[PDB]
Amino acid sequence: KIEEGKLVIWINGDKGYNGLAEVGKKFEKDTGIKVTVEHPDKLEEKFPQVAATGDGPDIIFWAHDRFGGYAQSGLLAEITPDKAFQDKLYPFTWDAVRYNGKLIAYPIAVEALSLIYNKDLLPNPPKTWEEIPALDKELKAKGKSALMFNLQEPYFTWPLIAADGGYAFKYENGKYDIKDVGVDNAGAKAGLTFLVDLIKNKHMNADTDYSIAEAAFNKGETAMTINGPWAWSNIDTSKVNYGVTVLPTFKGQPSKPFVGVLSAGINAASPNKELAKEFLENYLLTDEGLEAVNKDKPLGAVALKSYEEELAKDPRIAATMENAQKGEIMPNIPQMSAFWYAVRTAVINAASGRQTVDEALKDAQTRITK
Repeated sequence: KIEEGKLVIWINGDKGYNGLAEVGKKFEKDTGIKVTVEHPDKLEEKFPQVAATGDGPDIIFWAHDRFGGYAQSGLLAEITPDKAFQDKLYPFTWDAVRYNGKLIAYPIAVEALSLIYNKDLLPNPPKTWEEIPALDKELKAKGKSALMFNLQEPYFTWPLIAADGGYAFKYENGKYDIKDVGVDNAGAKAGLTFLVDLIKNKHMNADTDYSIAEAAFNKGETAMTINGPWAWSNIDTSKVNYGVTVLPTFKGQPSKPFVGVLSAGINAASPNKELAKEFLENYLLTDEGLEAVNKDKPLGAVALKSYEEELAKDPRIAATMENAQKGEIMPNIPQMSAFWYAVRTAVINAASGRQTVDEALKDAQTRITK
């Protein structure tokens, strides 16, 4: 068991693997090479294990952030799309699949948080974070609040914290400078301070989590929420007349949500790399390939410019892409684990009064660059 003359692909069960299996039938038609799609349990855990022994699938699909650790252990083949193929995708997407200068995967789909609002409570969404407090006082007059989102996890608060200058790790060449951390600058300080002021001025509760904000928006109790494409199906059900738009600016700067990129990487151990690259570049990364997959399960915004332009007729998808273009690609390096825990702590601490903003961030900065 170690491939040879066929293709085996691994993709999560929550994706359009039936559509991907259909691109595969088309490939098997003009080639005779059979493609096999599977969606094993915790495949992102299983991958590292089987690949380390020269086993596993030829190709694996997962968010880009996980690819950094895989690449580190030499589990992924270096890819070499030519200039021409490269120009078919949004430039920023190639930055997500670079591991110390080397291209280690093809970008497929893009995901980023967006501002979700209730069209019945709010005519036009606010363009600015600075105007939320005032809006909240007007909505409170009717027993409604302006905004509710998950305050517990930094993934959700980062857009605001980063807006005016924060960043996880300085990136400038397909490479991340791990001693250039941006959680303690004035930028991040301005952002967290604004957030803290929201909670103390009672425009927001420090204990709002994922579940609470979600139920609140879905019950029409709050005018806005911050969430991703995975949340749409729940709102639909709710029967709320919602819109998806660009996040608000802060100090005139765009909010900077982290961007996750659904990526396809080739097993360094596969004997079929040429077959993989041909399947990927000429079957899958085409309007017809993305379409067959999308038909099975939506991909959200896609990296292929041509198909994205078709998809963007859905204003929710257009907004997703817009936010993503203004966001921060999530670093694929191992030091990112330090960032999660540190920044998680800094925010809960500053929010609960347990520490000041200056203190909370100084500490987090310290634990990351430690």
